[PDB]
Amino acid sequence: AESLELPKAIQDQLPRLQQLLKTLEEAPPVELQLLHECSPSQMDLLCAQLQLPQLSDLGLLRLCTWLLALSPDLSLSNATVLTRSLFLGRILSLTSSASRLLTTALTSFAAKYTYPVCSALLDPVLQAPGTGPAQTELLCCLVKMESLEPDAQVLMLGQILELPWKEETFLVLQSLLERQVEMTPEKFSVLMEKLCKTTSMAYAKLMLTVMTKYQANITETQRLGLAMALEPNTTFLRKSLKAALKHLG
Repeated sequence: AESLELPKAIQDQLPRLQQLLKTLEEAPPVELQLLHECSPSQMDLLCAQLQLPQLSDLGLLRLCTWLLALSPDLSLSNATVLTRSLFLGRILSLTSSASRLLTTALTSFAAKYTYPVCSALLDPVLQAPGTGPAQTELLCCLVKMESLEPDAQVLMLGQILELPWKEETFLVLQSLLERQVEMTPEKFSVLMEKLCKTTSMAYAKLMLTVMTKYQANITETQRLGLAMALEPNTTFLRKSLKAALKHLG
C-alpha cells in the first residue's frame, strides 16, 4: 500500500526466489546473492513477499546455512531486517522452549551476525506483551555468546538501558552485566538511577550483580540510593544485598 518498489532485478527474479525457498522445505545459488540489491526498507518488503516468517523449522535452518555462506557479508541493517523477518514472529509465538532446529538456526546465524541478531531482537522481544522465560532464555543466550565482542556488549547495554524496565529486562540485563561490560559514568548513572527507583528475584540478582561486580563505579550518592531501595523486609536476597551494601561502605 506504501508503494515501495523492490529493485528491478529482484522483481524479475522473485518467482525464482520463491521457487528456491520451496526446495529448501523439500552453497547458495547466485539468486540469494541478489539480496545485496536491496536497501533495508526493500529487504523488509522482500522478506514479507517471500513469506519468510512462514518457513518450516527445517526450511529456516537450511536458509540460515545459505545466508551464512553469502559473500560479501550482509550489511548490519540488512542483517537486522532479515533477523526480525526470520526469527521475531517465531520467538514471540513460543509457549514452550524453542525447538532444536529453531535454536540451531538462531545460534548459528548469530554466531556470524552477532551484534545484528542481538540488536534486532532485543527491543521488540522485550517490548512485546506477555514475554516469558521461553523468550527471555533465548535473549539471555544471545547476549552470553562468546562471539558478542566487548564493544558490541557495550552497544547492547546502552540499548537495554533505554528500554522501560520490567522483570524480563532484569534477566537479560543481569546476563549481560555478568560479563563485566564496561560503561561510561553517564551510562552507569542511568543504570543506578533506574535501579534505585522490586518484588522479584530477578531484580534482587540484578542488584546483587551490580553491587558486587561494579563496586568500583558506585558513588556515595548511588550507595545511599541503594541503601534506601533495600530498607523493607519484603525484598529478596536481603542478607546478601545487605552484605554487598556494607562492603561498599
